[PDB]
Amino acid sequence: HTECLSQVQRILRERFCRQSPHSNLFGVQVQYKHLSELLKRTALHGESNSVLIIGPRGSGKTMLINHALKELMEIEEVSENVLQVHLNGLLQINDKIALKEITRQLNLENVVGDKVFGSFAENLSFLPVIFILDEFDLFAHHKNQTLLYNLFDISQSAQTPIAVIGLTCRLDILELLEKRVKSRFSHRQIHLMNSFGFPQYVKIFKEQLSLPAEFPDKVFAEKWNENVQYLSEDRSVQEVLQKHFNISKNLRSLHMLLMLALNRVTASHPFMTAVDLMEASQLCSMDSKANIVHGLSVLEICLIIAMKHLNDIYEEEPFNFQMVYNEFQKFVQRKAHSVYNFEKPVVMKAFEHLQQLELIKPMERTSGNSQREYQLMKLLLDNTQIMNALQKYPNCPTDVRQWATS
Amino acid sequence: SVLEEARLRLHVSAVPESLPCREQEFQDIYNFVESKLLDHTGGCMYISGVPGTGKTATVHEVIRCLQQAAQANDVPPFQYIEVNGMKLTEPHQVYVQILQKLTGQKATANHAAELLAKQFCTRGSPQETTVLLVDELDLLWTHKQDIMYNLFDWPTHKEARLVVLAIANTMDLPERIMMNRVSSRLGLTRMCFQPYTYSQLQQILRSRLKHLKAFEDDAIQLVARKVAALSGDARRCLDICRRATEICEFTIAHSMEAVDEMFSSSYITAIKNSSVLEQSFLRAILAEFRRSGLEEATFQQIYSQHVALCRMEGLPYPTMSETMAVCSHLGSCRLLLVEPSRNDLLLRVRLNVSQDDVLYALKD
Ligand SMILES: Nc1ncnc2c1ncn2[C@@H]1O[C@H](COP(=O)(O)OP(=O)(O)OP(O)(O)=S)[C@@H](O)[C@H]1O
Ligand SMILES: Nc1ncnc2c1ncn2[C@@H]1O[C@H](COP(=O)(O)OP(=O)(O)OP(O)(O)=S)[C@@H](O)[C@H]1O
Ligand SMILES: [Mg+2]
Ligand SMILES: [Mg+2]
Repeated sequence: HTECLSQVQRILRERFCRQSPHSNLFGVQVQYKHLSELLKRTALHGESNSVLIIGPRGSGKTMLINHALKELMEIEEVSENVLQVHLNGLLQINDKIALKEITRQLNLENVVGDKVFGSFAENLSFLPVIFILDEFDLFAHHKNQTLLYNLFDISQSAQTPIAVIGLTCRLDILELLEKRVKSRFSHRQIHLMNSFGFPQYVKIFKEQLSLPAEFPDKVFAEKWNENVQYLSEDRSVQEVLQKHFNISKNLRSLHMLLMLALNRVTASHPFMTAVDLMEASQLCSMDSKANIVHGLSVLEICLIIAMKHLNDIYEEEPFNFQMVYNEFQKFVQRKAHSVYNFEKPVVMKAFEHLQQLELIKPMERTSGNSQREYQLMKLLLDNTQIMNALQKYPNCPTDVRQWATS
Repeated sequence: SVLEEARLRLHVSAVPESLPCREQEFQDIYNFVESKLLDHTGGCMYISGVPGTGKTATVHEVIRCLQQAAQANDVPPFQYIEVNGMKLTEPHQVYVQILQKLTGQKATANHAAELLAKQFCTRGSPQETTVLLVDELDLLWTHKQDIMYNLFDWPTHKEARLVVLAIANTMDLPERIMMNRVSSRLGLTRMCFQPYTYSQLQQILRSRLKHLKAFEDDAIQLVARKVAALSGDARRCLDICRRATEICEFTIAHSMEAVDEMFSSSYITAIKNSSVLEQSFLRAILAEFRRSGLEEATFQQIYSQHVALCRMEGLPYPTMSETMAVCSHLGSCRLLLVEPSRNDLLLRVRLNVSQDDVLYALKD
């Protein structure tokens, strides 16, 4: 009953949100085998190597390293001799901070010293330790790439064994390095691509939403497996998966969609439904611009229609407030006695509000020399978007609609 | 195992004792430094060469030979100091490094420079001849050029007893980077190390694998020839040999796989493994470029071309947000060029790879 739902909710939330390690690996057998073999070579012997892993963000770059480390550290007492250092390009943005983090992680601050002294020969002269470098591309943007060059030098030296691992999303990481470090860099690269077909993606989805064998209740787990297997071949679920697979093959988006689907699981509906997946996909695939347009007012709609008319008459040219005001006046003057008797300040405030929502952006920004009036403004919307949004507008009057059609 | 022995011999850090492939340059340096050590007079030499020519190894071997000669009481005793330019956090800190290497005193950059100046300009106690090695000279540059001027002017003093060897990669440095008076100071003492010929590379490889029959001559000849035709560098040659050994653990095929895996670009296969929508986006970009002829295009026209292509292909109508997300993903892996942080519909797009490569990848 309720306890089983709470437990399965906790387990799946841990699986998706925190991305807890799992024994299941997809299409990465050769890459993981190579990486584990080289890690074992670097650990059981004094040899040093340098490897870079390239892949799109959200493709489980960290998972391969974590699984390999969990597999190989606990082999023998080598982990006692093995030391690991983790560096992220976001937290450590300066070489001083990187050096401080390296010293603190090694518990050598007592040996090296506590003060802010810039000397690093305490470690350099003394220098198996493994290095993990998250966002390796950021380190290449430092002033002189001193840390990377020193790491490559000590890797190429015959003093101590050092393993260097870097993570990069850019495919041009080879040209972001200087000639010296590129020459001293051992050209070991591993590429993480989603090289699998749609049926394999369906298998991945079926396995991911499958309860583990360690769940207490076994008959409920078997019924859940039957439900997910039955939901696997449903053509609506397949259509949603096909759409999301056409959009992107990254597993992070699939995890997000599965998490959002599981949110609508209550006591009255212990097992999911294809309509739940349809609702989740619909919620995940809405455009923000149309939503913003829907929440506007009548005056803003009229101003936007005038803006579209300006863009149509003057092909791809900027504009200001005065022309828009003049042609809005033209529109309200052609009509005999429509209730739109508004003064200048309210229209000016409406234009300011529209500019605040960042639907209109200035060109070659300057202030003081040019007022808000007589300022070159441009629209950031498409005509078809305006037509579609106006079609779904709840209470659009006939007059403004016909003006828009004109 | 034989493969394990070959891997051990072929490692980069396994420096050989002495290879006559550079024996002529060794002999020239051996005459120069010996002359500077016998006369109790300083000197300076500038050596320029592409990386992988063994400049650092040759200098260290010459220093080893000089130290051995001193140990055999044939040369007056000397003090050796080595500094690396790129291993220093600040340029002015090199003054502290040399001082701490010679006396162990800690002082500020300016005070260390002043103390070194006092030691090298005043007639002090008779000290051993100082052998100073500076690595990566070009990285010591300063807008005032005071450090370089001092480094290449101090041995000119008779009392200095300082011999300085400057290792760099650019031979133009003393002309377009160094001013006239110091350019004439390093003038006519420029050693250029030419890259190894394929015969030299084969000789080096044979010396690495003496008394070991692990590789066929054909693989060795082809690897040396590729190295000659590409860079003439021993480091990548050793990497290729190690990778060939690794693949053989799993002939000329191993060397070919190593060379075309560690040198060739992965853009083609990355495009091949791209999604269908990304392929349609690339085709729309190519069609728009052919229609216009320009190498820059706004996001709106590309979106219109993509919509037209999707309508032709029967694909469902794509939203603007979906196309923007695909473009952002493509720009993340440096296949395109875009600044989508603030501009959305007015984004300039430039191809990061040649058009013919895209055509050859997309035809299949
Ligand atoms: N081969 C794989 N085997 C198992 N899970 C995978 C695999 N590839 C991707 N994933 C999953 O994809 C999800 C998203 O990957 P992330 O771990 O967020 O990306 P990452 O490895 O952290 O890389 P970055 O650049 O640091 S965000 C995780 O839940 C992984 O478990
Ligand atoms: N005489 C030699 N014969 C054959 N191989 C050599 C010889 N001297 C050096 N090597 C190899 O070539 C490599 C390059 O030597 P280095 O002196 O470090 O390069 P370099 O010429 O100083 O250029 P950089 O950019 O400073 S590393 C060495 O690590 C050895 O493996
Ligand atoms: Mg990560
Ligand atoms: Mg060198």
